[PDB]
Amino acid sequence: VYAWNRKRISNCVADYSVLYNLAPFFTFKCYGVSPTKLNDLCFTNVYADS
Amino acid sequence: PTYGVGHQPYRVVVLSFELLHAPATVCGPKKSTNLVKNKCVNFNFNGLK
Amino acid sequence: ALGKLQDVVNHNAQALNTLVKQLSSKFGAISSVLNDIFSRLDPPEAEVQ
Repeated sequence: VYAWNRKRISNCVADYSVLYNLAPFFTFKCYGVSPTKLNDLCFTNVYADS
Repeated sequence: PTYGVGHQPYRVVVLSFELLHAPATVCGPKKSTNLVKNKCVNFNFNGLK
Repeated sequence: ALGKLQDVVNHNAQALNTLVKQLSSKFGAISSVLNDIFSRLDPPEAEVQ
């Protein structure tokens, strides 16, 4: 955590179903957007942290 | 694993976004179609519904 | 010489044009466009905004 990792996602098509419906992801809570509105929208400047 | 839950390691991933305020690149599973000229329609335009 | 009539006309133009400018105020919402609010939120919070 002190030396965490960041990733830049660019030039892809977003499909959250494969990840929403996977077993280990028992927690999916979002802030600025509804959890089920992801597939209805386009994105730019997408980054992730691990 | 001898520690109780609440001490087990939990993998955390957070996602950052900017909403529509730039040319969108990453998109969802929507399928495009040809536009129209001078006809009253409704559009999506990368999210501008 | 006839600034009174111009005053009436200008007062109306300003009064109505402020109205057009009012739509650019979030009022403490996510944004000033209803469509985005409906297209990014679930009914409970969307309705609240």
